[PDB]
Amino acid sequence: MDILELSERLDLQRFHSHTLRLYRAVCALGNNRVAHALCSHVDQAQLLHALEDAHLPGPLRAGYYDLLISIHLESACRSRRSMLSEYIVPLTPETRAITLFPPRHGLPGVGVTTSLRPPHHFSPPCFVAALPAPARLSPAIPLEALRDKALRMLGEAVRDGGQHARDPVGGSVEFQFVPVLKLVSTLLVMGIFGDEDVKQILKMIEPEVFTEEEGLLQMKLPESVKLQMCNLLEYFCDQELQHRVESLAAFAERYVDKLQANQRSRYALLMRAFTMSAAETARRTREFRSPPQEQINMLLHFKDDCPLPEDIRQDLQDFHQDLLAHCGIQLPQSLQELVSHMVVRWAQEDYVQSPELVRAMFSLLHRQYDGLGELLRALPRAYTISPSSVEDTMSLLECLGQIRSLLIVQMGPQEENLMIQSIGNIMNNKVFYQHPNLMRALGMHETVMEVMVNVLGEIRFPKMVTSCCRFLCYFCRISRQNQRSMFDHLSYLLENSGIGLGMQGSTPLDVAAASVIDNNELALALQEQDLEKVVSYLAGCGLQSCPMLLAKGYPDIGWNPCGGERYLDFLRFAVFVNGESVEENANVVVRLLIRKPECFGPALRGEGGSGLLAAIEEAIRISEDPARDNRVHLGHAIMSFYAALIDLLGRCAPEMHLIQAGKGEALRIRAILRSLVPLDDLVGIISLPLQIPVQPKMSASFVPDHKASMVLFLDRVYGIENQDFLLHVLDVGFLPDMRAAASLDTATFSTTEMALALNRYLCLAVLPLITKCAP
Amino acid sequence: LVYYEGGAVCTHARSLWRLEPLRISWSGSHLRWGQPLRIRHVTTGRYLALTEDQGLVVVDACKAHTKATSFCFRVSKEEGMGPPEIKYGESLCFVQHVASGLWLTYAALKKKAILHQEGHMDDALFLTRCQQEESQAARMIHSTAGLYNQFIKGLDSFSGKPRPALPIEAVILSLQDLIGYFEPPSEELQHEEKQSKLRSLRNRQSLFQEEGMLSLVLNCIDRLNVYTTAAHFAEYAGEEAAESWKEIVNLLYELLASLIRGNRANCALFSTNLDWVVSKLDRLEASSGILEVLYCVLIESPEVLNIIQENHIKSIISLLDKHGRNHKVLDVLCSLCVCNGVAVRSNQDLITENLLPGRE
Amino acid sequence: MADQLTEEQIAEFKEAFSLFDKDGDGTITTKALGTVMRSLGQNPTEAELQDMINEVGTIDFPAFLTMMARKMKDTDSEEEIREAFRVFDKDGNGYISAAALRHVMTNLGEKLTDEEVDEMIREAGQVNYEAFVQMMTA
Amino acid sequence: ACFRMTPLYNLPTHRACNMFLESYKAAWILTEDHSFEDRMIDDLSKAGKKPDPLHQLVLHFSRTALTEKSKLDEDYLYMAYADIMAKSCHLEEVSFEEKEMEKQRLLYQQSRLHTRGAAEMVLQMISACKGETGAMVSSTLKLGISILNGGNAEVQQKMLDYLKDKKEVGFFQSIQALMQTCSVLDLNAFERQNKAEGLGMVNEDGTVINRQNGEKVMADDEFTQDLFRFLQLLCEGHNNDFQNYLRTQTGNTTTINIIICTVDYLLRLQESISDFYWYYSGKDVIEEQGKRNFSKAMSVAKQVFNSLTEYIQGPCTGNQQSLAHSRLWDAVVGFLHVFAHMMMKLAQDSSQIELLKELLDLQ
Amino acid sequence: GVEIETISPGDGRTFPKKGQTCVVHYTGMLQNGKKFDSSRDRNKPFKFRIGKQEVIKGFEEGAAQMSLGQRAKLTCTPDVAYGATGHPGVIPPNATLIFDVELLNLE
Repeated sequence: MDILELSERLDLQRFHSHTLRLYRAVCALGNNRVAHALCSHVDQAQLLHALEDAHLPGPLRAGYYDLLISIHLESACRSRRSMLSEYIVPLTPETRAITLFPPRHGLPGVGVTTSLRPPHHFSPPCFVAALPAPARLSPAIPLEALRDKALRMLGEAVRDGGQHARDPVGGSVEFQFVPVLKLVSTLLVMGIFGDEDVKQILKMIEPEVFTEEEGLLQMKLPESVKLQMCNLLEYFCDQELQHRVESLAAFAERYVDKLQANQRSRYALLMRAFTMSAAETARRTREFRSPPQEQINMLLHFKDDCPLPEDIRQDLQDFHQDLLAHCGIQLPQSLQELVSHMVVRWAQEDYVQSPELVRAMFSLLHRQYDGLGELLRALPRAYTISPSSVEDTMSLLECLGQIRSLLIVQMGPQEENLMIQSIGNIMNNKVFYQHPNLMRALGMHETVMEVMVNVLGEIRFPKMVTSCCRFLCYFCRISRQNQRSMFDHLSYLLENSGIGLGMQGSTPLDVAAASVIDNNELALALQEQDLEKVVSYLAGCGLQSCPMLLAKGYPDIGWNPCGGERYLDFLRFAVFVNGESVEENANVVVRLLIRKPECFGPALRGEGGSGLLAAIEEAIRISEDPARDNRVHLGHAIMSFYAALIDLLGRCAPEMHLIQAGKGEALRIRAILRSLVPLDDLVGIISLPLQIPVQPKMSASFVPDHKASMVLFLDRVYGIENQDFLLHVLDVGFLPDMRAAASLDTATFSTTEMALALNRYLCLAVLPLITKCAP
Repeated sequence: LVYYEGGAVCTHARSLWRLEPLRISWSGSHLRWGQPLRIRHVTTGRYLALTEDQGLVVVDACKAHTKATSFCFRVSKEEGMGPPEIKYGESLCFVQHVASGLWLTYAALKKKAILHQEGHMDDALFLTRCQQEESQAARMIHSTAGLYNQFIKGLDSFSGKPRPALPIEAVILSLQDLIGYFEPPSEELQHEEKQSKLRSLRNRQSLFQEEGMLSLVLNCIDRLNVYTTAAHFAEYAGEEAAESWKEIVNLLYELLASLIRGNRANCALFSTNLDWVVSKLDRLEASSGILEVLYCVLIESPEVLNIIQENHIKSIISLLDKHGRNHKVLDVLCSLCVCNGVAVRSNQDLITENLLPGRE
Repeated sequence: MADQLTEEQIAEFKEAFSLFDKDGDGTITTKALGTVMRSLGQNPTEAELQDMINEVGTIDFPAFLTMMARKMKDTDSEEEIREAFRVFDKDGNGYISAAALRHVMTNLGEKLTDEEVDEMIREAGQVNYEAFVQMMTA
Repeated sequence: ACFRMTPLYNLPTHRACNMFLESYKAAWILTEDHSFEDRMIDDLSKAGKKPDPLHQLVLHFSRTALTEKSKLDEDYLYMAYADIMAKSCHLEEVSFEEKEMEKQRLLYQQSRLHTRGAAEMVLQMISACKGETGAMVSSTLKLGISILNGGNAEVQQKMLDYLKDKKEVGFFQSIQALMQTCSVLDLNAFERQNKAEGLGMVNEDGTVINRQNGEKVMADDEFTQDLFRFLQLLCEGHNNDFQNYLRTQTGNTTTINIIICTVDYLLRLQESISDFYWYYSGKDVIEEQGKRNFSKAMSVAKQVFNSLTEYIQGPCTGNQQSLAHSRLWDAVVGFLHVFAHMMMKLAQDSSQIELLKELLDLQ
Repeated sequence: GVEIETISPGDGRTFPKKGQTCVVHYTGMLQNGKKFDSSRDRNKPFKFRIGKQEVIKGFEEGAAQMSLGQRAKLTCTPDVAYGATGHPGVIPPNATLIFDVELLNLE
């Protein structure tokens, strides 16, 4: 039966409309393979004929238009809308040709803009190709006849509405205007329409204001088409703002060229000076020794000293006046006035009861009446890139779009593999390393953490989590500003990493640890709640063993040292910075550890009273027997946990100058640390020898780094001042290791990694200590 | 057992308590100190007493002596409306058994309650009021639970025993009136009134979910849907019950659909019992109710969608193929693909690879 | 912190790695890493390279980037001493006096205090430029 | 490292443009004073029955706030429009006629909003916060203080009418929770802030934003001042109805003593300021870094004391009796002790006369 | 295999040579008689190079047996074409495909 016959047949029309809805839903939010399947089910020509049809029912026509957009334009439109907010304008020769005013406002949305946007990727549908994972592209449309055909339908609908027919296409004015305007708005967002098409669309929008029939805003409209009109005006205003930003960047390039020439001239003049004064040389030193941000701040201060000639100041004032004139400050014939009057009239004529239309209309109203505020808000996302890195920046932007496309997709094998490939690609690009400000402005960290939280919320896909954590750690290591930005979400990350995954590789707790390192400001800004959560996790770590360890066949005990080792490492990183201890965080760490005795090992508990030396001896005995304990060995786990606890206690000790000053807090903390662990335990642990090479199992062996933590404790909290004490401890623990290293220095045992580890021990844990107390 | 739990249990129906004075005439007088009154649980209907069997243990109304279940109120340790008043929220009170005289305090956050002679200084309790909706819902929970337990016991009495009387009329009336009770608000009301009604409905559904009525409804409907056809139920039960069986099952499906309409917790509860719904989907009698149940579950809880595998999708396709061209199945299929802005790739692939390729 | 390196150095590192990145996965062998280092002209010792590799086969672009930054920190510090020597006195020929300290404190860029300048001078007309620079470097 | 800072001309243009953009947006367009709220509020309220665009906007915000949700999303549009409306009525010897004319102008500019339904929207959205701080609730409090500025009478009557008609209890719970969270001067934090301030103002190879990061102690000073000003303007004008309603609400299921909670916050602030004085008891002089924090705490104490006064003002027996039976006496004794010692410590020196003036004003 | 049922005559001399580009207008048809793919609907010739594995085996083998200007009906067995797994949601498993293809040019 004819598709037009469904007008009387209500049930079949309803079923077909919901079938189109299902077709859209299955091919919604990406899934280009399903889009190809729908292209098999619905041909390119069939869709085109239905779009131009006039007798088709309203719901069927709307469903067909929505199907076409959802299977042919949806993914590219989404990517372009994502890119619409980031302004990356290279300093191309075309960029420098951008003028704020035409050589009155020009037509919005027409002209040339050099803002860097990724191109669209399309694949023609051919369904006899050999069956072959690559990210399959969305289906392909001619996209050239579509432009003129959409313009033709828009013009025909405007003419028909002017004719005031009683039989509108689709049965209502809404079904005639809303879908075609949705298609036109999406095509404008995509940017396919050229200068002539944009000019014709502007003329159709308003015939009098935008002139270089009857206007479409002038005629009466219902709310549904008003929503699409509001979207269209929003897109046009966004284009105008983008043009303003591009012109501002062009003037920025011109003015910085002038300013750097003037600064070099001033440097030459200052160097030529011989006997000016004791202050003129001071002025030159202040201007030339300050950081470049400070210098550009001093030179740009001539408002309301400033070593700048009046010519450049007058030029900047002229540009400032031009920009204020463009914003509409003036301190209908233009876009701002037209949109404002249309919004006001729309609100006055009727009491609109659709919340989305009200929200969008008032959003435009605020955007138009506050242009300077909108420009100020949009400026942080703007950036300037050199013309020589445009290809690499385009690749980076394509990768960012790809990774952003996974924000609204449930995680699976193919998606996580493609996510890992994107992470590898963004690693291999050099722009990510050259410009950290650009990397933060695009804000890949936010969406990467969003994906990490989405997958985390047993955690599946562990490799992608590990690569995500590695990317976050490297982004922290890139720059200090990025370190601050990541630390701003430290509590969020710790909440995500409340329970250690235990998988090999990086963990979100490692991301947190790398987020605050080698920076005194972040450590001083470390709030109480994060440390309290960490110590609470450590305390809960002492009550039960690791479920993974139990499921791995390991003997069951009352706690899991492996789980707490990561928390001890994070605390150690958060206490000790730049070869120094921060008093404020050390105080908190000591008090929070001492409030809950369960944080310490069961041996150090007051009830059991096993003792640290006895605990380590029992650990060595357990490691001796394989039955009692890659595959993590329980003896090494307990040994490493106790070593990490000792290291945290030592690195948390007060600084020597604080002790010499006699401040009460430092003395009290040193006393409580001395009371916690006796010196006899330290000397006994140092007394314990280590197997030397037939090399022992390195993972299960007595690592010298345990003694490194022990000697760090000995050097920091107690110290060596008595001749008898130094001689005794030295004889008991220190000489045999040096003799063993000297014996192992032979070529046959020189290459052994046990010798290398013990060498790193001697030279970086004990030898400086012996050097310090040499006298 | 009687606990002193705090948190989400405060808003649930189990926290509600009723105070019934011993005297019947003028029982609505203000609560004066030392007045002999009883305390009963509004939902279970049991009566709290200090029985010698387990100390503080709540007991059924069949055995609750006055000397064993009476209670008194004292400010300190030491007809008509009558005495003025004791304040709500600002006046403290100490619970005390009338005969034993032992103070009420925590024995030991599921801390048990025992009547130790020493008690505690912080054992005082201050009273707060509950609105009409909570009390009405709790008493309805009590009545419906009793009636439904009697009905399910009668059902289990003759299980697998081909041949009292099941209260079919009372059960059917209860289902109809509960359907009327859980009716969604109409869209014609203004935003304020509609939002207030929706919030009240959500609170009522949460109270029913916490009270455990949903599990009992599942048990009843599972027991009733074991049988296949009305003649089969006629064989086991009789003609009179067989006549009403269709109405009972239809109303039970309707109530199950209504109890999980819009609330995320109720539909997320079905994250493990989805296979039951999918298996019982294919039944001929009472199909619209189970279809509506599945649609509500799929649209309300995003976490439910990840559980579905290929067999459930194939069963839905079978329903579409065997029950004509109805748009409700197709709406269910559409809701399967997308949930609140996130797309499930696996189920989309299964849908596009099961129904579409066949072209039939 | 990778911000120490200049864009020219990072471009040179990218080109050097791409010279041996024909695979495209980014993995570079330890011998390949040594060859890349030799191409960079560093010619590091085998023991030092092995220790650096073991500290952090599986060498990728970010790892070699961090290693090169750690290596070039030493060159930056080597130039820092000459920069400090030439900045303590512009002429650098016996021009050490309290006037230089006052000029430095007035326009240090970090807004130093007079008492702080006096303390720095005490750390150590007549003055020693090299000793003052060493005291400033602590 | 400051000596080895590279000059501007050696840097490439692609980054010099970046810092030029940063300096321009920081120093030139941000300081441009654009007064356009009045024009917007005049255009939207002209009405050219069908409500005017301003009434529709207020209704849309009320609808958004009334929607049930776990927490209201930070709506950029609502916060922006709320400021536009708020600054509009804030502002556009002196003789009696001029002062009366200015007051009448202020009442007209407030009537441009409170007859559209601004008070109901403000109460709805402050009640829907469920007791959580933020920038949006701060903007709501800004709008509230702007509407209630000058002790307007009809606005308070409309607020009372709506609050009694709705009989909602979450509004006072939200106020109680918000006041509970308000911070008080903390010695430990100040210590961290001043230790951080001792670091260099220039980081290695880049500027340091530690000064621009803001103080960590008394961060919510503006929020606390605005909340207490809103409360005192709510009870401004000797409105006995609110003076009896705030202490105890008869209609609502649960009564929350806002006045007692305010006294508790005042006591917490007293304890904090006494600890802060004890920290500066030994020192001969007062540093400016601590002086600024002391002045901020002094202003907060002044605001809360003015709020308490405005509660007390008028022959309200219930509030007076409730405050006589609270812990305000111990707080007042602690204030008297710390104030006396502070006056003597400041009088010992002569370079901190402004802090003494603030001390005397709060006294 | 494939059975070339000559629908229309074509120039006999011209035949496909390995390494040459072939432009075709195929109108795919499922075994049951339903239509799934049509190049003429897209209005774009399906350019493909003969001798490679870009195109399915049956269509390539038939194109080897085609001639310029000739029309034919090439039924393809399931083993030859998309055997036992089909393009998702396009071709059902173990179903034959029928193609209506005529050549435009060989260059």
